[PDB]
Amino acid sequence: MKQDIHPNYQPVVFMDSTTGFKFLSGSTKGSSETVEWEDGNTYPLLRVEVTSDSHPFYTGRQKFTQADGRVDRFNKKYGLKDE
Amino acid sequence: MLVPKRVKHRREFRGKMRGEAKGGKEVAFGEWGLQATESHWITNRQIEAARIAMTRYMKRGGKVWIKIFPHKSYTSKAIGVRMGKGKGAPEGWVSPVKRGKIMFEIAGVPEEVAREALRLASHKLPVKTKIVKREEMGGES
Amino acid sequence: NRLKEKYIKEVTPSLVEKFNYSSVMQTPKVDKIVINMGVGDAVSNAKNLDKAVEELALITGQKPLITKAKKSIAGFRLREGMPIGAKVTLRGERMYEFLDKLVTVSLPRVRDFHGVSKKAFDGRGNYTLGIKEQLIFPEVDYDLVDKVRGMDIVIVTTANTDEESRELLAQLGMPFQ
Amino acid sequence: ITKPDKNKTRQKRHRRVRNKISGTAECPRLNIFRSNKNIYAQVIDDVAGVTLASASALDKEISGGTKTETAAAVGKLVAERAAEKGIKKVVFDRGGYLYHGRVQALAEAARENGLEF
Amino acid sequence: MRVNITLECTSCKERNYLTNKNKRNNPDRLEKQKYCPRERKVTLHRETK
Amino acid sequence: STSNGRDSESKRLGAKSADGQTVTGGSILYRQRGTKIYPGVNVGIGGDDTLFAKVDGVVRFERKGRDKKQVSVYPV
Amino acid sequence: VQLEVKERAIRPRSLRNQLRHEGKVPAIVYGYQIESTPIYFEEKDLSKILREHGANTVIKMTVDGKNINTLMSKAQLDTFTGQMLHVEFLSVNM
RNA sequence: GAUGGAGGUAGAGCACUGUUUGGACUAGGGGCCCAUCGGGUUACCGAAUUCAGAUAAACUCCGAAUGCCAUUCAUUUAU
RNA sequence: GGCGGUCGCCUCCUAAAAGGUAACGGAGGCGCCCAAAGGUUCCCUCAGAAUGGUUGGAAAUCAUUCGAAGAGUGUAAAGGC
RNA sequence: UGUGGUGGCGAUAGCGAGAAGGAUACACCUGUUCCCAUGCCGAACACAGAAGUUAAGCUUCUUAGCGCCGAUUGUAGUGAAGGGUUUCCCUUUGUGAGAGUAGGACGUCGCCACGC
Ligand SMILES: [Zn+2]
Repeated sequence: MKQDIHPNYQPVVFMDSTTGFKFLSGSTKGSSETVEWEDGNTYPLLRVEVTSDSHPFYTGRQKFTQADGRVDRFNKKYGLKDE
Repeated sequence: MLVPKRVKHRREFRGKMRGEAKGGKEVAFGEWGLQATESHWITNRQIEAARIAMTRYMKRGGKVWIKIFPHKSYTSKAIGVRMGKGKGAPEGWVSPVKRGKIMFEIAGVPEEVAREALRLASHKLPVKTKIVKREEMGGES
Repeated sequence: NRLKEKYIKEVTPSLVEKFNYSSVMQTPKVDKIVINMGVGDAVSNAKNLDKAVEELALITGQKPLITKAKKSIAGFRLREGMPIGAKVTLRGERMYEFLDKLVTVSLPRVRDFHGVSKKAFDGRGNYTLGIKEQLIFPEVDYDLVDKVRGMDIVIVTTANTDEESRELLAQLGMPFQ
Repeated sequence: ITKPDKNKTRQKRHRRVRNKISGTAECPRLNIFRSNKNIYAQVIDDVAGVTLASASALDKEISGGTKTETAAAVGKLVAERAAEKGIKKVVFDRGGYLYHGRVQALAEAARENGLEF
Repeated sequence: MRVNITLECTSCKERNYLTNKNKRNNPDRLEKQKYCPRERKVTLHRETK
Repeated sequence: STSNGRDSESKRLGAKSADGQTVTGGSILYRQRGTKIYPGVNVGIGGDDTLFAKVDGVVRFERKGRDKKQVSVYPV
Repeated sequence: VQLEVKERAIRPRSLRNQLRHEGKVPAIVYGYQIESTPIYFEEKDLSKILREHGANTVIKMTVDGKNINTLMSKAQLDTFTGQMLHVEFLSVNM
């Protein structure tokens, strides 16, 4: 680490609509809101909308949409009409 | 006037040779081969005519390798030019053959075809040729 | 950081199991991370690194270097001494901070996601993760970033084969497919 | 990834340095050795290769820790044992290192206590 | 573009040395600290004019 | 009408003092062009790689293993 | 098996030029049993075994006693005459 | 006559530069792929790659006979 | 003889393994550049090839591995490093 | 004895492939406040120490796949002396390579400290 040639950085709290994953750092700062012990006396300005759970991939693939029923189209729309 | 073989040179005027003697270079691949027994050059054409007169009285191909190739270049002046100024233009090619060397080699046909062809060929070269076969080893392979 | 904790408390015993090292020293680690922002346009317009290096300083925590030209190419119009690319190396805790960023916030900001390609083995395990854009990280803003450059993350390990590295990175994020 | 075995590079720099002067006729050589924990020294001659006086970081007699303390101590011991046999024209072999105190403090300790560079 | 040039002592006024430069790389008179023989002491030398 | 027949002068390289000879201080030994014979005991190299002697004495050529050769002067 | 094997001279002078005009082959043997001694041979003797046996059978040298099982290694003969020169032998054990 | 040395000649040799003839192969290209993914097919071949076999004045991993330079050396001779 | 070409300097070959050696013999360059491309004291090792990786192209920057030299040396060629 | 340091001798000492080890020693490693450092980066270099470990380096041992050193022979070539065609060849006399190859070889010698 040299001097005067490295930008700002602080252990800014990360957060989201859930999960309070308040441990990481960053380089964007501002209005102080979380000076707390359990984490860094820092900022939750990072209110990213991805918990690493929004995209159901780290929470595993969900059934968020289907997008599954093409066969019943002929087999239910006039297939309810069938039987 | 047909061009059998040539090269890519890197040099044009080469000092004319000096041929002394040789021994070795026995049969390599085929079963029947020539053997020049003198000291002389050999032009491009002579080898070409030899290859033709071997192919024709052969048939169905039969393995035939041309175990020599012109490398060195040639030169000449024009008639009516007094001696003097720098070397003349280059025209031709030549690869000198000492005695003992082996020019051609064949296999794939019984001797009668072989000696037929390899006596037809030896009338196109200024060398006193001979005839030898692929002889013997500790392992023929 | 939390990773180092999680690392020395979970990764070491699990991996010591899955291969039975005669010594814990035999562990496959993570060594460094290098970042590669190739402008490729300074020869045309040298007024692009002027912002590339800035966006970098924002992504990492340090100002990048500036790689030279090293040779001369006409179809490219390359003369030696010209700058084309700018890099940073990550070590120490910042490694883990930035990798936490990647696995936890950065990666899941990319549209139409399936995960990382399963094939960056190199037969020696230094997996890379190409990126198209640079609008991903929250350290970057809409009306301030006016290009679509990319980087080439080159993570390195101490593994010899690729399965060790794969199932290691599995323990440390890397949402594969 | 491999790691370059650090003693090798210092060996190489040593071999380049040594190429300037050993000259250990009657103005015999000095020496130096690092480690993770200790420091050693000998006063050597050529062509014999037979040293004349030695010392030891933590093998004979010292006070402090692996630093100038140990360094200066060893240097004092070297210079004392040297003038015993009457040597005042040593040629200092840098080894393959620099001057920053584990070698430099050793050096100047060797100077004052009675050896001439 | 190159020119044979003569340095000269800034104190004793002796044209002591001779050398050459590129009159468009370095368009300023040179200043080197050569050694004068007339007084046996280093002396700021300046290009002739 | 040629464009040849251009030549330089000779420069007369080649050793100028054999072995077992008694050489006085200063003499030349083996005029080179680039290093072909590394110098040795009391032998010094000049600007154009020539090899002179520093002390009076006797010459002997030897070899440095596989690399190259040497000259040196062992005074009496 | 009971052959024409005898002695020779170290570096004999142009006595060799005539050795090639009167039917002689300067031959050699160096190997395991006994170290190295130049040794006679000509062209008609061994071709008997060659035709009878072939091209690699165990060849034995004699002073009418124990044998040297030579395994003749290389002989690239002087061309333009089709006759043997420089027969480089070799000898191994069982 | 004896001993020590400098140097790349006549050989001959493919380790480098050139020149080069066959065998194998795939590196995959060669007009299509054969086709509106299974192998790119017939064919061309260089290198990646190899197995043999050739040649040089401005090619050398090597290299004599001779001359040449020296010696508090020896024997005859006489410059 | 003329008409053509050449007239000084450096490198290779011819040159017959000390040095020297012609030809209107076979091949190339020179009539400068550099205030650092010098002096000194520290430190470092190349061309490639394979394998991965946005724009990226067969060929830019990167990363890993193999690599005695196949690089580089202001300028022509030998000899060196 | 072993281990560390430090020199000579043509790589016959090397390359490659495989096993063993940690008392001391060496090294890996724990860190940056401190002299010192990064054309960004305690990786390098420099400093502060001993949590942990022989996985690696590292030293000991095995191996003729590769790299090297190779005799005695034969053959090419040649000084001197001759003889034929004089493009070339041949014979006495003195010397005699390169290729090929038996074989050797997984070092030898010297010093200083430590303790078992
Ligand atoms: Zn003055």
